[PDB]
Amino acid sequence: GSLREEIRKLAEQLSEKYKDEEIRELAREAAELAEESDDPEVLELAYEALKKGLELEDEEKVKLILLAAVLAARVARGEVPEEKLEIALKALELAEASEDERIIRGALRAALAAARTDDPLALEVVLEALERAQASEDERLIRAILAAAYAFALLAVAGASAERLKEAEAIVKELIAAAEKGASPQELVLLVIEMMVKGMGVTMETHRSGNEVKVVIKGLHESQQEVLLEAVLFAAELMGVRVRIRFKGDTVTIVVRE
Amino acid sequence: KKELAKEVIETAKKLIEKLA
Repeated sequence: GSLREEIRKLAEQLSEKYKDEEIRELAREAAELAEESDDPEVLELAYEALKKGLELEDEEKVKLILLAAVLAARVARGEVPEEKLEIALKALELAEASEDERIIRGALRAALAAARTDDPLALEVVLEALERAQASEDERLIRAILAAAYAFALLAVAGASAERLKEAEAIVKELIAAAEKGASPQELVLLVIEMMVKGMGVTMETHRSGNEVKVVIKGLHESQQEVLLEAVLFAAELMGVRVRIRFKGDTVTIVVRE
Repeated sequence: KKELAKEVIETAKKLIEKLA
């Protein structure tokens, strides 16, 4: 009632305060999901998150707050597969338990992207990845797992076929196994690049001039580059690797720094 | 499902308070 009025007011106020398009999108989505649900508990959650976004001035914390509220509202609105609820719960538990902001943002972003897809194949891969992260006490390994899960989930929401997600699942499992055995962060970032290249149905060449590997990626539509960049840049930040990304016409070059 | 949804909402509220 009064919460419904305030939710719509706050979402508009948040859109005036912050110029970043993602906050504006998440604020609008929170209002929409809060209305689509008839749960008071979802309404108090959306209200609390939007209000904190207005009280705070740090865009980064506000982004994370809205990501949590939209995730929870998306899986609590109506009746969703049990796997979506379990994905959201385990991501929210990983975020609440960690002090590293990279784990909070990796968990929320991987879980919200999975919550947007309807493929049961994609949900079980993301859930199995979050189960492994929860079993570990190694925050370094958790960041590797979340980087893989977010890359995979982005392929799913970018429309990758079930067949390409089955191949991407194999790389998710390969990356986690390699990280558990002590593979370098550079090796793990290369695996994310390979995942995105195969998942988007394009091609790559790998060149190792000296100490630093260079991947040349061909065949991406320009508006598909953003998906690969988000997956690779995010994975590189999560695993502590610098990458240099250069663009030509249809060609993307990524240097993995060592 | 109802029990999981309540736990998701409860954990999300705790996280938002922590982030704030």
